[PDB]
Amino acid sequence: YEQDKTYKITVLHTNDHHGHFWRNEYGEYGLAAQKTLVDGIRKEVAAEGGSVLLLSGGDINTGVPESDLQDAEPDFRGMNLVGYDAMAIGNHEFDNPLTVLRQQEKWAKFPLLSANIYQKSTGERLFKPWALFKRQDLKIAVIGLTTDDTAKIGNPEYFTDIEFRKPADEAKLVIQELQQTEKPDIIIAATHMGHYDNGEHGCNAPGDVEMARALPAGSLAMIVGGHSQDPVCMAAENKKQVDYVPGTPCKPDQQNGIWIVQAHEWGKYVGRADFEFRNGEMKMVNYQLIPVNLKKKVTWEDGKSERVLYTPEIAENQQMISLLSPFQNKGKAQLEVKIGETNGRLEGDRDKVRFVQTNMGRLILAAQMDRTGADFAVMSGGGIRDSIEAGDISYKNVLKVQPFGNVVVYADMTGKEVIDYLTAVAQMKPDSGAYPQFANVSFVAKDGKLNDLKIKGEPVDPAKTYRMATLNFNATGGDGYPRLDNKCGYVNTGFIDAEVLKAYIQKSSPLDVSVYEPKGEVSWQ
Ligand code: NI
Repeated sequence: YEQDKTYKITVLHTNDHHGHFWRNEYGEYGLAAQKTLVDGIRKEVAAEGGSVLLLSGGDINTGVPESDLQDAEPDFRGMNLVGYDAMAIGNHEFDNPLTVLRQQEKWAKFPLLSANIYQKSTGERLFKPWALFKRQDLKIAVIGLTTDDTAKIGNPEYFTDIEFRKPADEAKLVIQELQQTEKPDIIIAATHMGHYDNGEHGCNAPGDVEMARALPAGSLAMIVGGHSQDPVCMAAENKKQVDYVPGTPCKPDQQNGIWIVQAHEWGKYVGRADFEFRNGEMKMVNYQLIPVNLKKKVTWEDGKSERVLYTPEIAENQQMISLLSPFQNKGKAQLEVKIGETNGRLEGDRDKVRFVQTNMGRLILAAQMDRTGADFAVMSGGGIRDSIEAGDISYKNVLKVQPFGNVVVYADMTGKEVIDYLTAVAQMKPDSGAYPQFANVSFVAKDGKLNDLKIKGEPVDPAKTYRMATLNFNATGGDGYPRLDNKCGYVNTGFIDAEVLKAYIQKSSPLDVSVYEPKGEVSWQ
């Protein structure tokens, strides 16, 4: 570069897009409004003498039926039209086989990066570790890293020949290789690892904060993150704002001289970090998280309910809407295709599910345990929102039963944590949404205490390990359920309730409802 010259560099970022190429049902986000916003930024940045780099923290895949059924094709193409420069590979990039991910890499006109994922049989990288960019006459390297929780938490049959090495250790190596060979002026990491306040990752793999603290000071200008699905806007040193409000000031984290940023999920925001580079040094001069037509739900004095924009409305780019519409249309048609059949009614009438054990509870929970490899499972009966009629089943029928996009989760727990949890959960009452549906659970409750507690037909052993499935809602205290998210053994899978029930029905069909029919395994009084 030229000594004593100030370069202007604007870094844009998103992450955890999870199939949200289309806006949602209240008119928020979507890539069309993203495109309008980012196109306008590029012109402004250029008018002021600067350059743009646009990066993703990954997890493009998995979260919306119309995207998932088309292997995220609309998403990746849309990202081309927005103009992404690079992306980190996310754990949900491994939800589908490598055949599909390699096809995504060819759909994408930008690299999908990860330095830390190796083939076990050869010791070679499966992906490109970094990409180099020219902006002005600066050389900018972007390294990609992926959480090493991927393979403890994803389909084991996919990871026979795939190893996830510690990312922080990989970053130290790549930074040293880069600094000894290509010699970039600036290095940024796009990662998929997560932001934990003060590096308190608990039982998750270490994330961005721990990494930045482990690296040499200032060796990265910044980390563009993901996976935890947070707006990184600090309330105070080492503490994110809880309930960040769109359109407000957002101070990103800085740890050991390294900025750490994240833009939540689902294209809700485009993050914008403006930097000035002079004589080797990067200075952050402005940061903002820019809402993409995010709205707040309000009920005013008169019971008129609306969603109100936090910031001025961004118009949908028409060229992105032409690109995306045929996928949206094909996805909506794919929802009506038969995915299974049942030989009797699956019962999800509001009363039945809030009062007694139904065959819909058993079907949903089998689906959740099949997905997480769990031993047993519970949810709120008021999570079940409809029945499926005896006969053919479409994804659309399943979306009626599970329409609100909750996330399936699991927890590993001692037989004794099992006993303490099911105990307080069996205190929940009928005529109420909190009423527990259970699977692979048998007991007789009397006096708020459990007698003949059986997971899958065997008594519980207090020093045994058991895997429970449930929903994110129940796991974070919802329905006054005992919190599981601050426990060791907890894992948020990112898989959506309707997708999990649909997949389970597709592979189990045709269904024989008698295997799902409750035979009095749980009872009270
Ligand atoms: Ni993730």
